[PDB]
Amino acid sequence: SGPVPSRARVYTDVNTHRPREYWDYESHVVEWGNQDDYQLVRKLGRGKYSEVFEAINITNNEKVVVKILKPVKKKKIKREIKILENLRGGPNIITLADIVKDPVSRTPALVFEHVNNTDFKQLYQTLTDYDIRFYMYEILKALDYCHSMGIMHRDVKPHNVMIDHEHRKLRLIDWGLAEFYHPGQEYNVRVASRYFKGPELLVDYQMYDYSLDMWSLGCMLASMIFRKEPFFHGHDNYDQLVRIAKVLGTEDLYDYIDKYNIELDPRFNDILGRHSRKRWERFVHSENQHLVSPEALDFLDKLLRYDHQSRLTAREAMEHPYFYTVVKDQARM
Ligand SMILES: Brc1cc2nn[nH]c2cc1Br
Ligand SMILES: Brc1cc2nn[nH]c2cc1Br
Ligand SMILES: [Cl-]
Repeated sequence: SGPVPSRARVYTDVNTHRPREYWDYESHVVEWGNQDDYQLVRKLGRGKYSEVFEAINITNNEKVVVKILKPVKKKKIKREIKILENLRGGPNIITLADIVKDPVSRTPALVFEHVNNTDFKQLYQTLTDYDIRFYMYEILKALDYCHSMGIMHRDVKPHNVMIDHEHRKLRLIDWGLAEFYHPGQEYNVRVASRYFKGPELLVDYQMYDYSLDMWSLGCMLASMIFRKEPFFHGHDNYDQLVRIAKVLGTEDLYDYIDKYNIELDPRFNDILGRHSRKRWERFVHSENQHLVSPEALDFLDKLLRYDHQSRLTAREAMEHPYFYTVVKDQARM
């Protein structure tokens, strides 16, 4: 008949057990601050869909980052605000410091803790084996945390991971696509950037969960250990699934379609073809062999699964052998 329902393996009912006000972001009332407490210093390079600035809080001379919320549904604005407030103080989550409106313009803006504008994309193709493990483990802290708090990020990519490499600090940013997980809810599949979209988004399976973020993490990991940016390099959303099909194989893809009774968009009929599941060794060469190990491949393999239920949870990922020396070293500090 229709698609078969799905529920998250972990943290399934955490928002149900909360008070209504925790997740019911439409009912949130914002005390809007005054943007004249802040003065914009300079525009930060964040691509074409960004109004992000370094600024100075003139009450205490403290550096901050300001994000002007581009015209968008008021629904989205309260959602990002409520998520950031709910996650405030969590491991490697960017800290929302203030919420303000321009007196004249009335345009809302978010004020964050200062970070340097050095994202993971700029660093992540030049890391040692150890540093890939270290920063992957730091990202997993943020993901396990937000998932445990009933929230999925939905836009996990190198550009949304801010790194202070000198201080070995990491912050997960841009919660503008993040959503509260509710069992049985059918979500918008037009989320994330093409190269990091999970198969669920690509085949239009709407009843997804936290596991979406773990596919994204998998693409990031593959990119780093194989030095291939992006790992799945599609021309468009349809070809994106074909790129994945050529690595993961068509057998697991079609079993996944059958398991959830997904109605596959007719454009896929000719382009998917028939492909074996490729061994990861295929991608290893002399310029990346130092980043690739049995532990890394075993870990990667357990992230990049068509079936969202089969993927490691963030906490399961953190327990993998790949991270043992990171866990050991962390206990010593
Ligand atoms: Br300060 C400040 C000045 C602005 N001009 N336009 N948007 C703005 C936001 C802030 Br915060
Ligand atoms: Br830099 C920076 C960029 C962001 N985009 N969305 N939230 C953000 C927070 C910081 Br801090
Ligand atoms: Cl949405």
